[PDB]
Amino acid sequence: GMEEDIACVKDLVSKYLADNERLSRQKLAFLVQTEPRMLLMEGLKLLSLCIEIDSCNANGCEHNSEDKSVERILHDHGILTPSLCFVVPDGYKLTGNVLILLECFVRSSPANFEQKYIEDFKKLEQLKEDLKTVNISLIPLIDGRTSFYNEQIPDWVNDKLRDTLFSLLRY
Repeated sequence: GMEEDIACVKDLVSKYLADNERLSRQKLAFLVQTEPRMLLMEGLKLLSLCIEIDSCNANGCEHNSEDKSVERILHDHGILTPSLCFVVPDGYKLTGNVLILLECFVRSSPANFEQKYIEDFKKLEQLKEDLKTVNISLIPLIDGRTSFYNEQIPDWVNDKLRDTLFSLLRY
């Protein structure tokens, strides 16, 4: 019933998720869930991951899979920093003293898109000023999207997945 619908949406994902090794852990995280809330959560994380991996691949950035702060990233490259505002980017790339940072987001309604853009922009611009004092040049990239569509699953499957996972909340 609920077991039947849960089995069905997993079946949907097994058929259609691209055969990409970088998705394997999170795909399995999704497939092992038996409760609707847990299933929803792991399904949204899978779609988020697909988007982040695409955005990083497009922009040549390392994907920030461990949610490292900027301070942590720089410290891992031997770079010490003053107190920075806390920022966890989706992707990064350090080349000498030039740091590229990438955020990506989804907002399907334009008013929200514009508000969130300003939100991410402000976080990133705070860093830029502060890194300048340690002669790190920040290159802030914002990849704002209007849907959850991505290269790892068909768009129609994407829609059906999200729809189903939220609905299951029926149980």
